[PDB]
Amino acid sequence: GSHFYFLSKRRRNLLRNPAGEEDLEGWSDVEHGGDGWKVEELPGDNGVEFTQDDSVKKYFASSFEWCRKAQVIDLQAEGYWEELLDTTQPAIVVKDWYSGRTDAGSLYELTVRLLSENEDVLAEFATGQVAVPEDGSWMEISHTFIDYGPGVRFVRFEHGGQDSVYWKGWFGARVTNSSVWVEP
Ligand SMILES: CC(=O)N[C@@H]1[C@@H](O)[C@H](O[C@@H]2O[C@H](CO)[C@@H](O)[C@H](O)[C@H]2NC(C)=O)[C@@H](CO)O[C@@H]1O
Repeated sequence: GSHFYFLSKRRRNLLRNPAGEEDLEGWSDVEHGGDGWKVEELPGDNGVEFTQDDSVKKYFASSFEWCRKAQVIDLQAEGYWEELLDTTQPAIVVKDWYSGRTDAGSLYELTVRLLSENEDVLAEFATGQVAVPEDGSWMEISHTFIDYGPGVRFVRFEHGGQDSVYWKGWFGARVTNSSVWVEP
């Protein structure tokens, strides 16, 4: 069938700037609720250690009203041709890491869609409003989209956070180490 090969050589995070090294570049539809997003260094203020990819240095901190950002991944531009997406329908894997501070609560949300050439929603993974753990530990969201049918051409990845105390500043969910990949 193989194939496996074409997908193994293309296999890479397809999100640009998953951690904040490039500030907010690569992110579109940025919604700066309250004092907006801010990139901060890894251990944050009343934040726990990220023990997991030592190579991740930073995270995006949300504020006192929803902060949302998104990325649309053009699968053809990343090397996946039409027939391969319509026919094989390879696994599209989507992860995010989020956390909260210890002196204040926060909420987190993620939605990811598989879209067609013309923005038709073929598939969707949604968490709804999530309570971020109060103790400050890091949480992994993971989803694998398979058997999604033909037509998938983009992945739209979107996440957000805000605080739960309505505080001037950056007390909302923190997000980092985001990824989407096509897996063999
Ligand atoms: C959005 C805004 O203007 N929020 C205010 C809060 O920030 C205030 O609460 C206070 O916020 C800070 C962090 O921003 C703390 O360091 C501080 O302890 C805190 N104070 C209190 C009494 O809770 C707020 C309170 O008066 O007023 C706005 O809600």
